[PDB]
Amino acid sequence: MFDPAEKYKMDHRRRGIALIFNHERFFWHLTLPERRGTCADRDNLTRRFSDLGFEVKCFNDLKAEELLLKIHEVSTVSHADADCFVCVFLSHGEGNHIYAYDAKIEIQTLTGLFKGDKCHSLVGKPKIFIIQAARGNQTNITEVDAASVYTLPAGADFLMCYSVAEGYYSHRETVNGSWYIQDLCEMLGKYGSSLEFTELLTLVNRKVSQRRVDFCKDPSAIGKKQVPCFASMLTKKLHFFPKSNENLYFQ
Amino acid sequence: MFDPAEKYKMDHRRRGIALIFNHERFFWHLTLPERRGTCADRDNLTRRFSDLGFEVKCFNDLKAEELLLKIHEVSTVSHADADCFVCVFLSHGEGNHIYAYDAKIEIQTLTGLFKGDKCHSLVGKPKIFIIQAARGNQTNITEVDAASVYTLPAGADFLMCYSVAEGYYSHRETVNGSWYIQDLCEMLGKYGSSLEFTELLTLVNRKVSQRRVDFCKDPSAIGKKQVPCFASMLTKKLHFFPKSNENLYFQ
Ligand SMILES: Oc1cc(F)ccc1CNc1ncccc1-c1ncccn1
Ligand SMILES: [Cl-]
Repeated sequence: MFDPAEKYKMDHRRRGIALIFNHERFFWHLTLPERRGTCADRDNLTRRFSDLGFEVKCFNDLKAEELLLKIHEVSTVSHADADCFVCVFLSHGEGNHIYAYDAKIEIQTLTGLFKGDKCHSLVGKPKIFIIQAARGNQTNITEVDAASVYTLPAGADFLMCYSVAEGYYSHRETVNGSWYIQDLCEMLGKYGSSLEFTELLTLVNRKVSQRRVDFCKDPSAIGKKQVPCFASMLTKKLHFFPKSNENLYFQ
Repeated sequence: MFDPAEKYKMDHRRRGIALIFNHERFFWHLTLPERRGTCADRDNLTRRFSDLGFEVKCFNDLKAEELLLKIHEVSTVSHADADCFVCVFLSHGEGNHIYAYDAKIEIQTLTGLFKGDKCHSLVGKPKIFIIQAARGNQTNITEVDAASVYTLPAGADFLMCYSVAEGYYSHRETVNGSWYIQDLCEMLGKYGSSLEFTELLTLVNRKVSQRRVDFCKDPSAIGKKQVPCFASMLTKKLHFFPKSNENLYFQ
């Protein structure tokens, strides 16, 4: 009875929650530069995930304590009537660490809260982490950062999506926002509601990798290409088809 | 002329090379156990990749010099008349290392040889690595290894495929071979010639993650689940549709 075109069950009452931790400025003593244009990324994401049925919850420049509280809160609430869970980090990072305002947090400890045992209402549901994070360098300019965050996998039914891979560079425009996020959001607009999600992330790889870096205004920025990637532990096709809401309570 | 359904051009004269480095025994002083059943994996892969058009080239228990010579030989030959490239490692590993007979080799230097820069004939063509490699723990017995090899990316148009992710366990049967290779090879047999390759890898993720580990002949092997993963830096849909070989030279 085995089906090679098996899809994730996406006919629950509500889509689910999409967390966005949005980090613009950092504690003085971390010496990490401003991320001017992250707020465009946050707004763009907030719109595209809204249009796909997500309850979007944005958080700006949380300290480590505040951030762990808010995520663990979400991890221990019930997602029984939800299709999936999405968690976005827009910040700096190093290795297996994302930066809150004041200190680094081990990514595995954030993903671990949503692993089958610890969050039962999400077992066998897709759990999607999108990570725009690289290393701080130390009107619309393009600022460029060296890939620093490891392209980590997680557990069954996770999809880890990374702006940039080892040996490549993450770009952010100070008004329009991150290359990766612009292209993710553009692909969500056009094909979010129809395409399989990894089919879509593959378009984002193309879009981003095709952005030319030969005739940059800054000479140093030349030849600093950006290739994103995703690490999939998904077990089925993932679609975000419009939800049948006609005469239904979805709040 | 952006196309959401764009597929890698797979209409070259030949499919390409599939390298299989198969490692059963190791130099005494490494203190690594034999990998009984890796020869089933090597024969199963040889058959499935043959049946998809690949010129399959197997190498057994090469030392680091021999292995580097053979992979450098293949990387500087012309693949201009080829759709793609497949390289498989069946060995032990640690971090970003795979084990040859006598020493560990950095995986970045192997994947580095086929990067657009260094292997022009393969630029914009899929380069596919498959890695059955865990920590050597030390009739048909099921031996279980701890995940050890990093699920790292490898640059534009690379697909890195891993038997097991951080904090899960890799299984090998001494006669039937590795769970991951069995399930991969089953899905290649049935759907290799029709399905997009990442859809296929998603079926392998389901098949392996569903294998029960609750009533094992070893008590200590109980609860040691296996979740594979793949890191995709591909920019298009990858298909291995049968090639039209009627009155055509494909050698
Ligand atoms: O992916 C994994 C698989 C495992 F079995 C165990 C641990 C990890 C996570 N580590 C990494 N993953 C991807 C790229 C680099 C690293 C990396 N690089 C250096 C140090 C630590 N991690
Ligand atoms: Cl064929």
